[PDB]
Amino acid sequence: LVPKRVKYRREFRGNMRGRAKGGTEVAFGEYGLQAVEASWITNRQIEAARIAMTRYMKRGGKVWIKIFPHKSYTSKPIGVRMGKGKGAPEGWVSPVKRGKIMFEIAGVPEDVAREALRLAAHKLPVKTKIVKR
Amino acid sequence: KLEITLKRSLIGRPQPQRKTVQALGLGKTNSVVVKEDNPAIRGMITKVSHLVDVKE
Amino acid sequence: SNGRDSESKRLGAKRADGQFVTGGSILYRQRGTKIYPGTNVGRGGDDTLFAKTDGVVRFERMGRDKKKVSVYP
RNA sequence: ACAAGUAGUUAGAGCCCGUUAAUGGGUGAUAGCGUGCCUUUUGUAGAAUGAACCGGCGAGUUACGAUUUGUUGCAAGGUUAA
RNA sequence: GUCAUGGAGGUAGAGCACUGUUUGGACUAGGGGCCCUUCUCGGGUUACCGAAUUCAGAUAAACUCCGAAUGCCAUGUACUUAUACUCGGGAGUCAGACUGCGAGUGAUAAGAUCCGUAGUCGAAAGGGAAACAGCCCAGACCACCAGUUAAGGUCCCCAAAUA
RNA sequence: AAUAGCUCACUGGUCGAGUGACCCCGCGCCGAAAAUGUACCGGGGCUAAACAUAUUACCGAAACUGUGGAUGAACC
RNA sequence: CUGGGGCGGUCGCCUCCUAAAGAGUAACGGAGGCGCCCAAAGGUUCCCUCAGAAUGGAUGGAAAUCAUUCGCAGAGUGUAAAGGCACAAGGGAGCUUGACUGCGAGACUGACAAGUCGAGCAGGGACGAAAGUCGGGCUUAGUGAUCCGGUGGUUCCGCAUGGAAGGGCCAUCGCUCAACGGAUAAAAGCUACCCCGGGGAUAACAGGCUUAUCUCCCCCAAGAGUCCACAUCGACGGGGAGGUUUGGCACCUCGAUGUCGGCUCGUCGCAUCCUGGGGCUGUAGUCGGUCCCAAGGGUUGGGCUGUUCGCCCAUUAAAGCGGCAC
RNA sequence: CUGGUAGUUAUGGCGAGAAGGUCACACCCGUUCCCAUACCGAACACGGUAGUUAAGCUUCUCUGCGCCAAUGGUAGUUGGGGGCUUCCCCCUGCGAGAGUAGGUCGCUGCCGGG
Ligand SMILES: [K+]
Ligand SMILES: [Mg+2]
Ligand SMILES: [Mg+2]
Ligand SMILES: [Mg+2]
Ligand SMILES: [Mg+2]
Ligand SMILES: [Mg+2]
Ligand SMILES: [Mg+2]
Ligand SMILES: [Mg+2]
Ligand SMILES: [Mg+2]
Ligand SMILES: [Mg+2]
Ligand SMILES: [Mg+2]
Ligand SMILES: [Mg+2]
Ligand SMILES: [Mg+2]
Ligand SMILES: [Mg+2]
Ligand SMILES: [Mg+2]
Ligand SMILES: [Mg+2]
Ligand SMILES: [Mg+2]
Ligand SMILES: [Mg+2]
Ligand SMILES: [Mg+2]
Ligand SMILES: [Mg+2]
Ligand SMILES: [Mg+2]
Ligand SMILES: [Mg+2]
Ligand SMILES: [Mg+2]
Ligand SMILES: [Mg+2]
Ligand SMILES: [Mg+2]
Ligand SMILES: [Mg+2]
Ligand SMILES: [Mg+2]
Ligand SMILES: [Mg+2]
Ligand SMILES: [Mg+2]
Ligand SMILES: [Mg+2]
Ligand SMILES: [Mg+2]
Ligand SMILES: [Mg+2]
Ligand SMILES: [Mg+2]
Ligand SMILES: [Mg+2]
Ligand SMILES: [Mg+2]
Ligand SMILES: [Mg+2]
Repeated sequence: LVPKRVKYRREFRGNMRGRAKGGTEVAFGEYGLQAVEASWITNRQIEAARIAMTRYMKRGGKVWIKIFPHKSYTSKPIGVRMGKGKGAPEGWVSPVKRGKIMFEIAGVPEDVAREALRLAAHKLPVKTKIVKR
Repeated sequence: KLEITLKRSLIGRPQPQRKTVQALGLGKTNSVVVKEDNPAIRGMITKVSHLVDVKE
Repeated sequence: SNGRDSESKRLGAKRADGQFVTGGSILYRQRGTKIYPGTNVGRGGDDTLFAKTDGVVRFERMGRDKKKVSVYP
């Protein structure tokens, strides 16, 4: 998951204060994985969690990724002093605020959904809760 | 008519609070001032309620 | 490759609503008409709004989305 | 001569004295508190600087101009220089 | 300084009306796969792409249909308070520090760096935090073998509850 | 080896009161290894002398007050 | 200037974000522009409305021009961006030169130098029937002082007098002075042969903070392991501890904290190399593996490399890994 | 009653439906004259009033679109305090945006004709 293009190549880290303004109620699937505390979810973590959910379902039922990594983040290499302008873009993150349903799934029984989502949750740097519609 | 007593120090407090306490006519800690109960005075007291104590 | 920026142009209101101003007092500095000339007010060549006569400054609404500054003696 | 000490200070027995005689002097068991001085620093007990100790010597002055304050004399005048 | 009244201003939040980023349907265009009486001119399929289109749902320092709290500028015939301005004589300062809050840079590291804003230190002794410039409490004119309180405390070191 | 054999589920009997799931909150547990010496409460030590909620006494500063003294400014 | 210095980059001006809803506000923070252009792209009068899409039409094609309907701007605005603009500031046409001379109450902005806006007055005009508008351009960049020269003008001065020379005043022109408040009219390097004044304001060593990186330990479990996730391993991801690495920072020390390796002497940690005890095992046995407990003692002679390290020879129960100013 | 002309953040607008007409208003007929078209009497201008409410215009109904919009709650937040500090919580005041109940097919002034 990467933005096809971006207005600006570099961008503020921002902050993660408050409950997510939207996407706090499961809207597509039966079951959803709700963030309980805030964190940056990198695209590498979203892919890890997606494959983990999907493999366990065996091409059965649907998986909605409700978060997208819109925000680039930069880094400085090792052995580079501070200054000389902002570092090069490294990757892509989605700042997930608390209460944000990150994944949703439908078309499998509760037990498989609940199992799929715990496998997904173990790849994410955030405390999760499984919630249903 | 209110009796206002400065019960906390102004050391460590922002200018606005010090300036309000001054305009109320309070000096040293435990200074006391008697004022006619107005909306204007009541408004000053609200700004520094954490610094003073108010009687009747 | 960045590092540049112009001097700030100290735009915005220079006299308050309800304030007596002399003729020629700049009321508002602006690019374009954020605010429009009212009665006894003129728009300078750089959109500066100024009092044509002495009087009291009044910022009014002039129709839903627009705004104007007048000077009433 | 069972003690952990920037050396004093506050509290204080005991012992010895007796003054410019006054809620005095010497010493100080024991108890509390306590990180020299200077320089330079955001910050120095500083493991930054300087001084072994004592004594002497050792750093905003004078001239001529400018300006301002104060004082005094005279005042639409005041004042002489060589 | 506060109250009242007026006003400028687009931040927080929020929102998707615009601009960008984006998920899943549905919907037709088409082109490309797929078979093809065909000159791939035209059909029949597609889920391989697709640019619109709507429905639902997200997202923003350099988006805004919206929009606070504060702060700011004024006014008053309001209540408090005691400075303000002008002109002269004399300066010093132009290495700042940390803490809280709001930002950037950094890795949402630094006792980092750079602004904003408040405080303390600097130039502030006292009490607390074992010790501890920058934290908490609080400002030392001098004396007293008087009293009350702050933070912090009250079994012993160690003042106060074995409340 | 396949069979045989032992066992459960699932029932009557005895016995004579409770027993079995799930969710939420408080406080705890593991996860927890560094170099001179205990050494991640200052110490002693504490099962409260810890924590929570509520209460009230006291201690506690060069704060404020008392008493005496010195001193700057302003106004009578 | 500079998160030491050098190298690279930058140096003045304009727009935005950073900027915390007045103004202002830093960084070798994030993005772009400028060093002009225009005789109309200026003034004024009058008149007007754009983009795009649908539909139908010869050359004509997705897209030229024409017609209709729907179209608040999805166009345009010389030129970045922001703020504006459909009573248009956008588009036509007619006449024009106000892209005027003298000024200017009063404001804004500013340390100063400068910069910005300005009603209104007079002269004489342009357009307009008049009202009126017009001292350039929708607004905000497009610039550079003084000194010295050049040209033009002048009821100014003219060193006894008349002139003149020369100066003054008004107008205007000549340097990338761009390091853009411009040291001069005129300016590059090496120093390990160096020297003085200073600085822990500032680097190299060691310490400190930090822990991205590093080492170690874990979570999840897709896989591997003859079947078999978890004997032994473990991708994609996730969470810690440590403070031995590579780094970041510049807080102590520049009136000296004076050095890598080796030698001598050790001491400490345990994340254990050997020896001791145990659990599991893909533990038949032997020989092993792995984890738990365990720091008492032990833990090598050589060759090559300055070498830490490494490679090799030959041993050993073993040839542990770290800390202590490496 | 209708023509003109103002004011008022669209509660005023748009869209849909209906009715009305020498009392104006309008379209409508003409290009001789003034005056027009970067071509066109379409427009602009001028002269007519045979014809008609079809359209604009005026009045009436409608909530489909827009627009306006409480209360309550929430977000945020000044000040004051706490934490387990990517942040979070408590007290006091202020208090959105969204959403909702609901409101709206305008209101108001002058002048002429009726
Ligand atoms: K997780
Ligand atoms: Mg405080
Ligand atoms: Mg700036
Ligand atoms: Mg101009
Ligand atoms: Mg002893
Ligand atoms: Mg003894
Ligand atoms: Mg020493
Ligand atoms: Mg010495
Ligand atoms: Mg003098
Ligand atoms: Mg926001
Ligand atoms: Mg914003
Ligand atoms: Mg610092
Ligand atoms: Mg600060
Ligand atoms: Mg100093
Ligand atoms: Mg102190
Ligand atoms: Mg102490
Ligand atoms: Mg000190
Ligand atoms: Mg007491
Ligand atoms: Mg006691
Ligand atoms: Mg005192
Ligand atoms: Mg450098
Ligand atoms: Mg550095
Ligand atoms: Mg601002
Ligand atoms: Mg002559
Ligand atoms: Mg310069
Ligand atoms: Mg040589
Ligand atoms: Mg030297
Ligand atoms: Mg230093
Ligand atoms: Mg420096
Ligand atoms: Mg170092
Ligand atoms: Mg050291
Ligand atoms: Mg620094
Ligand atoms: Mg020395
Ligand atoms: Mg062990
Ligand atoms: Mg060797
Ligand atoms: Mg060494």
